[PDB]
Amino acid sequence: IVGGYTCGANTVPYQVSLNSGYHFCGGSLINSQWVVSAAHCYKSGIQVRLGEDNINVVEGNEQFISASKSIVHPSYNSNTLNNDIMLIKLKSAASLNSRVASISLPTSCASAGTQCLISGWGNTKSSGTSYPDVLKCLKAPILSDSSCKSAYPGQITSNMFCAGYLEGGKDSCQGDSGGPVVCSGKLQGIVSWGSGCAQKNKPGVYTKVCNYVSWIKQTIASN
Ligand SMILES: N[C@H]1CC[C@H](O)CC1
Ligand SMILES: [Ca+2]
Repeated sequence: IVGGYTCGANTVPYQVSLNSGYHFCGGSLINSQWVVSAAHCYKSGIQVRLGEDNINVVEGNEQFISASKSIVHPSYNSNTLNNDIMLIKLKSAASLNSRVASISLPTSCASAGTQCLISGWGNTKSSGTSYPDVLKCLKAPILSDSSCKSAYPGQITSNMFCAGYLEGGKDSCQGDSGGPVVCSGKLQGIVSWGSGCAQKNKPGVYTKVCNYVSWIKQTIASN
């Protein structure tokens, strides 16, 4: 997260870190056994880390649970990043509490102008490289489809939305991939892609989660 703030320990209780020897992606806990992340975060050997603040220190509220199964969206295209969504099932159910909690799926799509919370352990610099170890947060509005398409000609599908600031300076970045965009207590987005981070007229692009609720529910119900 570039131009954000320190969230505070366990204040984003649905935020997970995906770990394969190291943090490589964010995710969102949507029930005791399932995490939603980005399809481009797919790899084998995933351990889901819940209750994290400092990802380099065991602080006492963590639950480390290995993934039993990953399900990338059937229509995910890695070139265009269309349908950039995946589900990860935990080998055992997480113990839910105030610091480890699921986030609600949307019942309807959020509109341009809606304020959201974006979070993650990604790069905090737009030019250099500095990785924080505590969770960073950014409050950011959803942008109009028209401004999103104008920022990224030929690249924005019906399964994507822009959020952030056209002036630059505040954005998600490398390492935030797969993490949450939550608006009014609903998971509306997944950190997906962008051109650099926090660059003028290049806001972050996010997977439009409301399009996938039926797929998520049915997949969970049979897996
Ligand atoms: N704003 C996006 C966040 C994820 C990334 O890998 C590229 C920039
Ligand atoms: Ca920790």
